[PDB]
Amino acid sequence: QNMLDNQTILITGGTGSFGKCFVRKVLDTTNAKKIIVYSRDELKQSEMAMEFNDPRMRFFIGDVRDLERLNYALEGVDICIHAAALKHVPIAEYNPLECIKTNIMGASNVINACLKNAISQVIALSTDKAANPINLYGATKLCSDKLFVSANNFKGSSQTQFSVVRYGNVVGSRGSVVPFFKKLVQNKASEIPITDIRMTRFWITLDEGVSFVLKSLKRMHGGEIFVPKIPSMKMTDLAKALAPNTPTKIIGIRPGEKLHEVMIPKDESHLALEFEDFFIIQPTISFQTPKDYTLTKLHEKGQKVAPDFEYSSHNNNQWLEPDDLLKLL
Amino acid sequence: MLDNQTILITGGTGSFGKCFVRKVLDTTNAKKIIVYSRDELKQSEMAMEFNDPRMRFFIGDVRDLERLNYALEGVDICIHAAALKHVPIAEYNPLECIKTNIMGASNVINACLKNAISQVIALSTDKAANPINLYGATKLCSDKLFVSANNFKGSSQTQFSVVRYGNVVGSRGSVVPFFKKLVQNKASEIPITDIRMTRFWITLDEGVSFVLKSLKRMHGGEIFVPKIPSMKMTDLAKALAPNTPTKIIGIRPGEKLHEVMIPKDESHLALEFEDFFIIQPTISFQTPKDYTLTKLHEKGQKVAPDFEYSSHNNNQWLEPDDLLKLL
Amino acid sequence: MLDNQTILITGGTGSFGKCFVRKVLDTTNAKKIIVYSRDELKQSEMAMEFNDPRMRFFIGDVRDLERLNYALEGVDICIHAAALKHVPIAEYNPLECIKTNIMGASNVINACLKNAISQVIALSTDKAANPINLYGATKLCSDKLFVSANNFKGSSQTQFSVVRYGNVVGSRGSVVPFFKKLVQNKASEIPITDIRMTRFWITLDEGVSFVLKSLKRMHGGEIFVPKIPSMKMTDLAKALAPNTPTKIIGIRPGEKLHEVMIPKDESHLALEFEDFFIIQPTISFQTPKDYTLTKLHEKGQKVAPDFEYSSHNNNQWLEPDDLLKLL
Amino acid sequence: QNMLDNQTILITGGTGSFGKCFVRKVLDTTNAKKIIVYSRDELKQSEMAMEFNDPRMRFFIGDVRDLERLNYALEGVDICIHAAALKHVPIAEYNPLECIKTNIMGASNVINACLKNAISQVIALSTDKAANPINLYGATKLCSDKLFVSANNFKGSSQTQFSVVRYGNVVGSRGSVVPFFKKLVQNKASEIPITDIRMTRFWITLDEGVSFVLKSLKRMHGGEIFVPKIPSMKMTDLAKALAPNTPTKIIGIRPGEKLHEVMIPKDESHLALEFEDFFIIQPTISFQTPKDYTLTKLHEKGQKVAPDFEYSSHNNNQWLEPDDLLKLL
Amino acid sequence: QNMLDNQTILITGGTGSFGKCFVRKVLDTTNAKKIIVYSRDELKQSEMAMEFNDPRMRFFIGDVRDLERLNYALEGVDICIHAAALKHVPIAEYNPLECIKTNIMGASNVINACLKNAISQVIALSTDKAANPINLYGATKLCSDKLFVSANNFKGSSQTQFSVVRYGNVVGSRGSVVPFFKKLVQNKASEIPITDIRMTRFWITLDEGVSFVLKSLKRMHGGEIFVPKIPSMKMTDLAKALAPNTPTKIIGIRPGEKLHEVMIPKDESHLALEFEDFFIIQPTISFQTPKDYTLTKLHEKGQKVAPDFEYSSHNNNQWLEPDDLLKLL
Amino acid sequence: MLDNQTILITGGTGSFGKCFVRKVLDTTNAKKIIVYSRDELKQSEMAMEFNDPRMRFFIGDVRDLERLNYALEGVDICIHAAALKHVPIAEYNPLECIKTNIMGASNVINACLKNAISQVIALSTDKAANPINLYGATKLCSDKLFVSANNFKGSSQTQFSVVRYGNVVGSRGSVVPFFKKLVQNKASEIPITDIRMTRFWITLDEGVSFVLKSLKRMHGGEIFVPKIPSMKMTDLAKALAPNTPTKIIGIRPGEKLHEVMIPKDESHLALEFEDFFIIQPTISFQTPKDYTLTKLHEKGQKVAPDFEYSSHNNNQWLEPDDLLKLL
Ligand SMILES: NC(=O)c1ccc[n+]([C@@H]2O[C@H](COP(=O)([O-])OP(=O)(O)OC[C@H]3O[C@@H](n4cnc5c(N)ncnc54)[C@H](OP(=O)(O)O)[C@@H]3O)[C@@H](O)[C@H]2O)c1
Repeated sequence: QNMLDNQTILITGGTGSFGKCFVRKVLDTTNAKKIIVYSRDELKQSEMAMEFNDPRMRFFIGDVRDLERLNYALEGVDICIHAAALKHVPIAEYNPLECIKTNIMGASNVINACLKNAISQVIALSTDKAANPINLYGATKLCSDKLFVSANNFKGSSQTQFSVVRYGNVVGSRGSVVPFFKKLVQNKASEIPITDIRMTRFWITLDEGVSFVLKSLKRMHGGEIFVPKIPSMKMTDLAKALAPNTPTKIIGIRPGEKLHEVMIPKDESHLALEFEDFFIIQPTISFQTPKDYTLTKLHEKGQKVAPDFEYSSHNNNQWLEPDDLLKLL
Repeated sequence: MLDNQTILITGGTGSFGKCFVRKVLDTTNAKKIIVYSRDELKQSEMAMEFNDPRMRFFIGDVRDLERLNYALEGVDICIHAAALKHVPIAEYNPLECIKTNIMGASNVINACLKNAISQVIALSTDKAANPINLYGATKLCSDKLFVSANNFKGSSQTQFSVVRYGNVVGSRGSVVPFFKKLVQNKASEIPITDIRMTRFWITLDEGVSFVLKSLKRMHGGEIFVPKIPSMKMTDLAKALAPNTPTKIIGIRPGEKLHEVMIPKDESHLALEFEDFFIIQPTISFQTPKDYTLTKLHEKGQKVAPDFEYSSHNNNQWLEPDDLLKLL
Repeated sequence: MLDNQTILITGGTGSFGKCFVRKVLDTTNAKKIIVYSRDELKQSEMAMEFNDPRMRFFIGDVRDLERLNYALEGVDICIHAAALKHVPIAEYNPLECIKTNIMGASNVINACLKNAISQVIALSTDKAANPINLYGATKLCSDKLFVSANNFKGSSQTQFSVVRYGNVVGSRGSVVPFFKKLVQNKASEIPITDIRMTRFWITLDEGVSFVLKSLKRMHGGEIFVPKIPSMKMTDLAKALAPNTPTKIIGIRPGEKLHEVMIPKDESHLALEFEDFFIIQPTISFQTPKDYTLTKLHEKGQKVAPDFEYSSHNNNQWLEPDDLLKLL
Repeated sequence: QNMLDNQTILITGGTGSFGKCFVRKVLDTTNAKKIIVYSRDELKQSEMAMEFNDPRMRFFIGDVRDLERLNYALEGVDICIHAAALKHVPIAEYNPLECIKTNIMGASNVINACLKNAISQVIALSTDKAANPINLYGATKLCSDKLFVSANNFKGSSQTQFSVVRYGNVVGSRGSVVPFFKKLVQNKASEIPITDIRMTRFWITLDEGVSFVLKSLKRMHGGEIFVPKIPSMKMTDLAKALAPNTPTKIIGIRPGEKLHEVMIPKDESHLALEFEDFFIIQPTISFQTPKDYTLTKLHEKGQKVAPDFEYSSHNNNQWLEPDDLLKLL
Repeated sequence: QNMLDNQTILITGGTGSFGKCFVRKVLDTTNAKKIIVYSRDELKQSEMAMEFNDPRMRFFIGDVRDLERLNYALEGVDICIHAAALKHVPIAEYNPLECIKTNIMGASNVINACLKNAISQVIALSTDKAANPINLYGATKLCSDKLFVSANNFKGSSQTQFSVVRYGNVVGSRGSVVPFFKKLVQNKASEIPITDIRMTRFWITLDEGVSFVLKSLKRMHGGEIFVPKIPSMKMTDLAKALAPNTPTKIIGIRPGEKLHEVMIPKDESHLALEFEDFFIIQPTISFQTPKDYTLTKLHEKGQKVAPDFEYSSHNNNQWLEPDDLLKLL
Repeated sequence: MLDNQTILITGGTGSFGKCFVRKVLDTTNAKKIIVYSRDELKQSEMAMEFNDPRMRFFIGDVRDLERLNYALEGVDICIHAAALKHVPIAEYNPLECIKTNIMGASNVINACLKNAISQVIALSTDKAANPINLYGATKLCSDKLFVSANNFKGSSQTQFSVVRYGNVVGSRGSVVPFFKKLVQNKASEIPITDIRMTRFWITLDEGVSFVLKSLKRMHGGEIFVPKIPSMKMTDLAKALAPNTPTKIIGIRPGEKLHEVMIPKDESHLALEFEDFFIIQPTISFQTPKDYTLTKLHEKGQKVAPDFEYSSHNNNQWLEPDDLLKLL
């Protein structure tokens, strides 16, 4: 109970959606000694510092592309949550090397810095877009995930543990559908923009993911890809609940966009382990000091899966009717 | 076409490289063919076996931007075949694969723009479509960089394209070859990872050929995919081993049962031709291109909504006897 | 002037950037306006609010020389407004401010010379005159690099100048704005660091305007300083808060009571004009320039020996009522 | 008494004016175990090695712009005196990036290397030109000073202490006024070069600064800017003492040159602390482990100053008539 | 006896001639805990892994030009054998910077990484071509040798020992004379290619050098250049034994090629120490913690040499008639 | 020749540098002479002693590729004399010597090709022939890089050559000078490392002269070696000290008894001329050159099979009296 007290925590990209929520959640429910925000923008950092005004907060201006900076930033840290990233899919397609340096090289430097300072546990934030990806963004994340899982071999001094938490779309996420679908029904417009008519997506909220990351910390062994069992949803209904009775047009599919987001690839189901509310995709490689992922640090037992499993926002065992959506801003 | 043209090929000492060089020397009027790779052993041996004035050997690494800037001086066409492709080794040495495949792509691109190369073609892999293993992910990033490189318009308009296809028959240290050592060593059985395991098949010479056709029709920005046949590994074993039992083992670190060539989610960007496909860019260039009409004036048509080129839902297959014919 | 010209502005998503872009789109025939900054969030939002074909968004960092070399290809004019300007945060993250403000200046300069840009203007600050805080020191180094860059004469003669002025009224997260939240939140008092605290005032639009005039008259090597009015913070509080007491607090980490625009020690290098000043270079270029006569044929005269443009010994002031008028 | 015995000392730019004098002063008056000279030029190093021929001397060829080199050079060092620099003001104006890489980046690498090797104390040499500067040289030094003072936060392992010692013009300093004013009155020339007629400067000697640095070591807490109370002087008299009865011309003010050098800025007087023979400008930032700069390591008590103080070679409470000057070569 | 058990060994360029042989020799005759192969090519690594299939083998894909990679690769290593190199003389002449980055910079990074991880002993492979060299290859190796010998000064934490083993031509070495002279007499060709008629070379076999390296490990103090007393041979006879009765032509001298390879330079004989079967060329510099190279770690006593000595494949006290050659493939 | 030409010399503040600059200013119509070195002290002093408009001083390090790219803009000829030459100090600081001598060579070369310099001459040393000490080894690598640089043929054909010769009489801090302090300080004896110690001798002015002739005759790829006399150190001591005993000490860290100029193993690549030698490249360039005929139409002949230019088997010697004449 409370396996995070007196710990110093560093979170890259702490000024973002997840970052701000996660930090709030840690200051409010744990006796963590210190929380360090690591990000580049001075504007967002000065405002987040006023927004929080907490003595246990520390802010480091820095780029994850900068190995030397991370080395100093992680000095004394026990836990690192890595959320820094360039996630705008269509912008990543026009600015590929940018997305690559931040997400892939960024992951490398963070891993490097965490080993040098002997951090204890590291959780990297992945995305559903990183499974059987088609867009660059998702490919960088897949590479990112691979680096973090692979980092569990290096048994130098202390044994830093690296795990990955993968989930998708976050409701109302700044710049997402909800925010725009809230400016449509609102600012009179008799036509709701729609890409496809079969378009669906996994949906989870900021707080759910945050809470999920914390629980993942409490049970990780290191090497896991944690996937939460979340409900699917068709964009048609997100345009009915968040849009009473208004017509809809069609602008076709956007760049490197899927119709359905995979969560647990059919090609890797033989590695997945089911649990009551989450999954564990085991390493596709073998470590020197292997672990049994069937028994979390929280004794939660895991079951294997059908050799033809494919967790997708398409064949999910649960959905969310319109009215449910409205039950959240 | 290539007469009086200087061509540089990274990874020139590899399986594709040697076949490509051999084919260029014999069928074009290329003035100079440059091999750019790291091994002095392979290059001296490739120099002895290719004793031709048209060759020139450069020792260099694609991870070295300065070296490439220098090697690409005066080059008209660049074929990028340098890579780390061993999937398992890539899972264990992930950063090495990333440095070579992704940063290497970026450097090659940089050096080509600076030296004002006319055309560039990077070799992709079917493992880059909806990838699940690291190697494939790095190639997908590579392909993306190359397609994206076409938004530059400084000195001369450098064109970048990608040629994607799967496993090459007999390929230096692959299934078929080392499999023959099996049915040749009296082996009481043949190793088979799975029964429903299928794969696309193309010969080393066909790929080289396809790369050369792609050069003749490219506008810059395409991912050329050749129409090739699939094949169940069930029959590949019962080809090199007509009479031998199979040791149904398991799946390797990052293998898939079926390799994708053109994803369903990208189908809409596809265009069918008689012999191949073109997956259109996902981005809009400062200057539009009409990929429905090649430089060879070939017309291509869109594909059905939920189309997909997989090694399992393919209509062209290669049975036992059909194999031998190659090697 | 700017018709059919390509303009690139670093830090294009900032307060100055957006105003400058808006002003360029509306008043010139610029063919293409390029925003170069790091945040995808701000750029996508700035793209939605500026839905114009003349725009182009590049994700990049000024600390990245390779990225700039690429972004500046084909650019005619470069406005450098990228920076880390939060003084306190600069005192705590000194190396970050140095990397962005100084190394960033050096890279921008390098990329401009290589791409043969015609004119470049970097935004300085009054905190760079006789500086006492790190941020200001980095800008002074920046300004020096830019002025010095004019000794190059390779391909095309690239001109580098500097535009220096102080605090911008209402500026995203500054005194005035957040101060209104005060007199708006019934606050029983207004935070005042000191009583004799004065500062120069200029509007976001005036600065943008001044930058554009500077482009029209620059020879390359000047530090253009606009004639703007000072203002006691005593009256700024008694403007947004006609009836509210002041919480006379203390001085922030690296604040000064009065900001200098033109130092006394540099007075001799100054030249007065009707609307502004030009602080002449401190070095002699391979090719002399006569800064007493702009490209707009405006004549400027020297100033008195021990002259000095301070926010305290200024003859132009902005009283309470005078403020509101802006925001 | 003698809080420097058995210590290994490294001094960057040890082949310079201060360097050579400081090294002499340390070999002669302390039982320091070893003194390492860190600089680039082989000529000056081979000659300094013959000039000293001391077994406790070590010479490392290296550039302060080279982080890897410093890392190895500082291995085993207890104290680092940082005197390497590009100080020629007019040359720094024509070669700005050069001055920036050596003085600013140089300071960074030295700080980095000192932390990695867990040095105990570090003293950086500043200049009066770094206060309310106008020339690039002075701006780089101001940046340099800022980095060294800011380095006292990092409480990793050991607590390396970083302080700055700032003073100005050194009499007869190679290439200074004295050396030229000694070639004038000498090599017949009926005209002494003069910039301004109100020109003044703070004056101190090599030995005084050196001794001042050593004493600063004995009392520093880390984070201080030590300023010695030194006498001012008008260039007119330096042209009378060092020049009997000879006329004088005027070549105006040189590049980025001041008429008067500030030592303690009016804008920062509220941070200064007076002592019997020196001042302490406290950090403009707050550290995690704050110190009371009113009581040196040598118990010397400090007094605050008038909120309108401005220590300048203009309003100094002491000057140096011609005859005094002659009392020194 | 067996001063190598339970040790973790890393060998750069382990996929080469020496590498493969050395690894075989270590797995077969020592209780070394682990052997790490460090090299770039995935092809040669996957095949060497099948060729050995030993659990005590580890393979790291990496470049010696990459300092960060070596740092991680040497983590936990006790002994490093450095055999990675670009040795093709004529290719090094056309690709000089390539040879320089691999051999010289490569040596530096390996030394750097070995110090950071506190390895115990390091042996670098040199060549006879590095003594009084004329070709670039040999010059890089000379530089390489110099770095490794010079690395014995740094007395940071543990005292890593660096020695160099220098010998020349290896019989039948892939791509050497034997392999081609085996394709001549073989594949009918009435003319054997010959450069000069006085051409001679030192000859040793793969196994001899390997064994020599291991024994060098057992007796090194650190700082030595070990040279084995090996037999000379004239290329004329290598063309009689490996070529019964066939004529011979002359293609003159190839690029940067010598007629005779020096082993122990006349200019350095005063540093050499003779032993029953090997020599020791002492450091041309003095270390802080000097050693007596006259008494190996194996008590083997060494004798000085004549101040006019010149060990060359020209004045050797032993040769190898044709028939002897045939006694080896 | 050099009229209206811009010349840049690295290590321009050194013994060779100053003499070379002085000689260029006085005997050519060079439009601009650029000194590129690191010390501000030496450069300001060299500026005061050389108060000439034709000079220009750049502070820079040869280890800095970016700095060189900039300094070499607009340069026609480059003389590379920057180096770390103190043999003992090189043995103790091996990586520093390597960075300056080898990487420095590579950067100078890179910057020259990019800025399209016409001719480049790097100063080598006799310690680079069959070297035994680190300094010499680094120079041999340097020479190799320079000779090899001639295989480039991008924009303009840049020519790279090498000038090699030994110890310079009186040289700032060498044998002769500091030796005079001896016979001047009444010293009861003179330090002599060995009795059979010989060395080549050339004056500072002769070397400079030889470099200028080399520029006039070079094709690019040569190592010019001047015919200079040897000298026993036995007589050099009995010159500055007619009446003084010798303290027969020992050999320094990396000394040789006799310095080689042209190795026996390279003899075959040599060519004799009236006043000098040319050691031909060891590699074949994309475009052959006939080094038997200079640009000054001088004819050179091969040398005897086992020829070798050593300071011991030389036929030209400098006796006691012969020395004084210089210094
Ligand atoms: N050749 C002789 O007869 C001989 C005689 C005496 C001494 N030696 C010395 O002994 C050493 C080994 O010689 P060898 O005969 O075993 O030659 P080899 O068969 O060419 O082995 C060299 C190995 O080094 C690896 N390598 C090359 N560049 C590398 C780099 N940049 N980073 C990491 N690994 C690299 C190569 O593996 P990858 O291609 O997979 O990178 C190659 O397998 C050499 O240093 C040589 O100087 C050789």
